[PDB]
Amino acid sequence: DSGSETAFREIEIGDGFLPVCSLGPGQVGHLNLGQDVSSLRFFAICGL
Amino acid sequence: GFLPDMRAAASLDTATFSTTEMALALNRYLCLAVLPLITKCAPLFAGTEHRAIMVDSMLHTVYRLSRGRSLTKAQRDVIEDCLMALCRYIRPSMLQHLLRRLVFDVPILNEFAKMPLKLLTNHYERCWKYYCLPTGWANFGVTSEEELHLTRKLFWGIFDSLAHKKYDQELYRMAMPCLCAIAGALPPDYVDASYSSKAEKNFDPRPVETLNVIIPEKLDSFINKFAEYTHEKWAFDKIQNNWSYGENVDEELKTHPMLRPYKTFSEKDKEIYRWPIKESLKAMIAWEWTIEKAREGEYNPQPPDLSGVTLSRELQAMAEQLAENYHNTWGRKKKQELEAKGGGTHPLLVPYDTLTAKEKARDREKAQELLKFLQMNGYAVTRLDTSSIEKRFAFGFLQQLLRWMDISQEFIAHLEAVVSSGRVEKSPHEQEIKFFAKILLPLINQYFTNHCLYFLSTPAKVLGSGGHASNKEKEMITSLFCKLAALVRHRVSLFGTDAPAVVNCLHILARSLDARTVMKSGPEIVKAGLRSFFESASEDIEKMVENLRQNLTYTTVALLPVLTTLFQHIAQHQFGDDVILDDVQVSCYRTLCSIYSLGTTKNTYVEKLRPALGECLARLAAAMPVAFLEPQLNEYNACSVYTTKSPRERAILGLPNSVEEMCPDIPVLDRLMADIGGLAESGARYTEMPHVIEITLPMLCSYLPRWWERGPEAPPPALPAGAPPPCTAVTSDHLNSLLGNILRIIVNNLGIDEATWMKRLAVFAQPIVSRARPELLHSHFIPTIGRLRKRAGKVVAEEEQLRLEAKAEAEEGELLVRDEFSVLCRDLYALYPLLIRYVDNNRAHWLTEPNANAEELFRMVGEIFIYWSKSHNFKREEQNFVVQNEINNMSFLTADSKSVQTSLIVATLKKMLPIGLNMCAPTDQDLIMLAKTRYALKDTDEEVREFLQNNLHLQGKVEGSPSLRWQMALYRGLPGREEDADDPEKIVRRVQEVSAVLYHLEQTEHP
Repeated sequence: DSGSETAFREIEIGDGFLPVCSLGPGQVGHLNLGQDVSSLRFFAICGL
Repeated sequence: GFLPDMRAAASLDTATFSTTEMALALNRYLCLAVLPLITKCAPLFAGTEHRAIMVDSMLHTVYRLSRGRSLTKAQRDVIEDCLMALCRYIRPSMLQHLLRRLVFDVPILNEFAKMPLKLLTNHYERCWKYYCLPTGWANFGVTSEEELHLTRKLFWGIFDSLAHKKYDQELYRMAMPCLCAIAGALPPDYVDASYSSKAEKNFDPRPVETLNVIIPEKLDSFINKFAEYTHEKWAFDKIQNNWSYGENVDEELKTHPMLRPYKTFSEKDKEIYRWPIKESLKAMIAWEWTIEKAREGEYNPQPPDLSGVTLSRELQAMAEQLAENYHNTWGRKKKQELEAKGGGTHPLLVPYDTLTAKEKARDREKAQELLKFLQMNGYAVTRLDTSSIEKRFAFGFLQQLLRWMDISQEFIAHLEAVVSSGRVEKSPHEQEIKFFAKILLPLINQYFTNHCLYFLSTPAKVLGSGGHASNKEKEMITSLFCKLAALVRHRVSLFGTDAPAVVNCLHILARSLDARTVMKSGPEIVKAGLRSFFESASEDIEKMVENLRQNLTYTTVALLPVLTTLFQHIAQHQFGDDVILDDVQVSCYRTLCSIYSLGTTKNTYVEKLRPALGECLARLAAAMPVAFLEPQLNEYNACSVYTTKSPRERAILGLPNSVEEMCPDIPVLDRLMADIGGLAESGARYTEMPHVIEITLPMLCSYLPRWWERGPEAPPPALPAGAPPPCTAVTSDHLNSLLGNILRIIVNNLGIDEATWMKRLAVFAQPIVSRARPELLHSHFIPTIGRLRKRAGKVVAEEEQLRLEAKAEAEEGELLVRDEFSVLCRDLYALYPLLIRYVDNNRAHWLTEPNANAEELFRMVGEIFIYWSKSHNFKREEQNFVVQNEINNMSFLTADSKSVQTSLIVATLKKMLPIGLNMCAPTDQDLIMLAKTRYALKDTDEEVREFLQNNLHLQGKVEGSPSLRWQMALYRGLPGREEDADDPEKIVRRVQEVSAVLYHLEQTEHP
């Protein structure tokens, strides 16, 4: 709303971080952690 | 010790003991030792919910100490500061008793009543989400029904008290924030259970006089039967409570001590328990309620009397009035004993419509039981219909605004009459005028600002936290808007001091309005008034255009901004088809012809007002639902007047059966394109032709987007709907040409000093520059930016020469090149937003497939950023230009639609940075860092190229790291990438450019 690019900031490192996804009833979704850049899409846009 | 001693002081407050020497000693002791400690510990006073019990009494005694007499103003200030600091760090949960006790003194509006309103406004400003939002605010929770009722009553009490009281500058100024805070806190759609307005009245409940009037005894067979049946049902309550009836007096038996069967039941209690029933029935018949016996007939009661069944609403309302009579009689008989002391009041000594249901339950149950006893036997008693929508707070508030509005129109008509004939100072309604001006306008302004979302929401589309507003509310809001429009139509000259407030309120009320539901099945009076509003506005615009060749001040001050915001809101909410039609269509079309007829005029007035008209007609084009231009296909459009009306109805509306004839002044859309392209090719300057740039360019930039989606280029989702030819046949080539023409104009006119409208033209073209053809880069981006960089480098060279020479002439030349840098900043800030749009739109394609033109533009903007970073003159003149023209606002707008200095880095080294970053191989990063080290040693461009040539072998190895493994894999897997980039010359060029980019970027971050 304020225009900040980053969703969050100043996050403490602590123990660490892990990818996570939660889905409701009747909802399907594909998760690509990035095992292969060939299957990884939109990587070269921002991530790379 | 502390609390007992301050109890003692609050008790000695009495005027008899107020002058006692040790009473003043206690006052000084408290105000000098105890109270400051409480203020200091107030931040820690937070929470304490567990100990709120003492906190309550402690709040009460601090308030009573502030209320104490025989106290110095300094001591009063200390106690008030303690109250304020305490309430600042206290959960709103335990503050209900304080507010309830304050309700006695809040609407008195005495001298001593000012600090209560200050505390109330601070409390409600702190707790805003606690009342409006049903969601619990933190762990404090949500407002209670009693709290919402209390704040409603307090709001209305201040409203009425301050309306009746004569104007006082101090009272008005300090009390209006309190009313604004209460209005913001109270939800618009609150529906109190006891919405009926008693309109009466410390608290002295007057009973009903019924002993003087003779009580009819024609229904004594019912009166005595019910009198004994009350005691019989009491015995039934005992047996349901599982207690038998006792014969003799006994304290262990909570049941009636002489409750005996009718065989052994003495009549001494029977002939004395009937009196309450007598009182109730006598009061019932004393009120206008005639009772008729429709029927004619007639130790535990076999027939059961209950109260859990439903009953008619009006009869239950009469029973509610009788329960109110019960409660107020109880209050009178209690306050007769309580008034002997003169200090304090019973906790339940509140009006019946004010008390909550839990304490109402006893009287309500008694009344309902008596009513059921009437109902089953069949006694017909005969002598309002308020719905929940009427019970809503917004409905009553709007009704009050309409009432004070008719009063306002009356006394402003009187003001106009007296100012026209001489000058009358002492107006008979001066208090009303000052109230309506000073407090009423800020109140509605703030209330509508904080509850704009609620009124704008529809039942189908829940827009905001609030669900929706009723259609009747949505039409009274429009009626109020049009009525204040009617007032400002003539009386703008009057109350010129308050005129800014009037126009701000008009701007606010132009929003949060569903004009769609206003027109569709809306009230005829409101619709006709609003239609007459557009008609009057159009005739006024005609009056101004004829005058250019009181209305002048009215138009410029109020009509153009407010009604321009009107079209802006219409375009935002897609009201064009619903609002602009029939007579509204005719009026806005006439406004368009009048506003375009001013092209011939070239006087100072039209030149200075031309930007305002440009904004207004841009809004006309945005909100206008028919293709005024390219009118050969206007028949296909349903919203056109020709389509809506039959030929005869067109004749009666004034249509000459020729769409082109009403406005031949504006040529066709195609012609526009030809004219603007020709002017761009000839390089016509802003001074050479102001009218086209200031007027027709808004036509293009607002016409093309709105009708592009419904045009042939964007296929309609509904094929049957799109089967008729589109009314507007614009394609992507139209917009492209328009943008090119605009840019051609920008590149042609760049040395014109004080070309202020460059920035506004950039603003209007900022939406239209997107959805652009890819070839526009090589068309008109690299050449313009290259010419700009040549100019910037020339001025930087002059600055460098002028700083290497040292003299007063050098300082004067430094000032001159500072002015030159300022005009450079103006031009570059004008050019950048369209560049930002273009690079954002085309970035993904450029990253996926490399583009040499994009790389050249990257080098160009990089060199420009190098110039800006190295030149302090550029930075300071950018600061001056930003602060002078408020271009920081425009920069933020561009940023959010993609700091003060960030316009020089987002367009050079932030958005387009990856374009230049991808040229270098992932294995050249070693050379890039080494070049950065050279820059850290401050080595020139040729010299860093030399070290790249010597240390080309210092490059990384693909085998060196797995990161480099997959990075090189991706780099060679890029489709547009080739092996020709391995040339050492290309490597050193790209490494030097990227390294300089990064070095100067980090220098900008930290010198």
